[PDB]
Amino acid sequence: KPRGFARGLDPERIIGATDSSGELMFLMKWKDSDEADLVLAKEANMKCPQIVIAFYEERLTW
Amino acid sequence: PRGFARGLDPERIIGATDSSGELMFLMKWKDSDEADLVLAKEANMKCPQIVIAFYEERLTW
Amino acid sequence: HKIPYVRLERLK
Repeated sequence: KPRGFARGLDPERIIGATDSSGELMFLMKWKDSDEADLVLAKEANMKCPQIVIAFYEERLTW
Repeated sequence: PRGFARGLDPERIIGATDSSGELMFLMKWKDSDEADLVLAKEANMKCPQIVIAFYEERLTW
Repeated sequence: HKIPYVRLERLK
């Protein structure tokens, strides 16, 4: 039942995003786990800002 | 002195360009009306939350 | 079924 950061794993990379709920969520791939789950962007911004920035930098468009 | 060497606290990114060959941000600094350019990679390290706020606003489907 | 991007505009 623990989900996201409550699983106690290290974030590895963001592999999706959705704001359909009213808040921005990231699908987080965790280190040494096949099972990605959603986390609040607000939480990821604080706990792993460079992983967040990497997700944005790979999809820049002009 | 330019960019972060002005020693001002970053406040908001108000623009971006790649014309130097690397991504730069136009940084508006708090208590200064003179914005100027900083490397994105430097902003990533020094003010990641300001970088993220900029990107978050421009995320689009 | 769109892909998210960060949409920037070049200064000037």
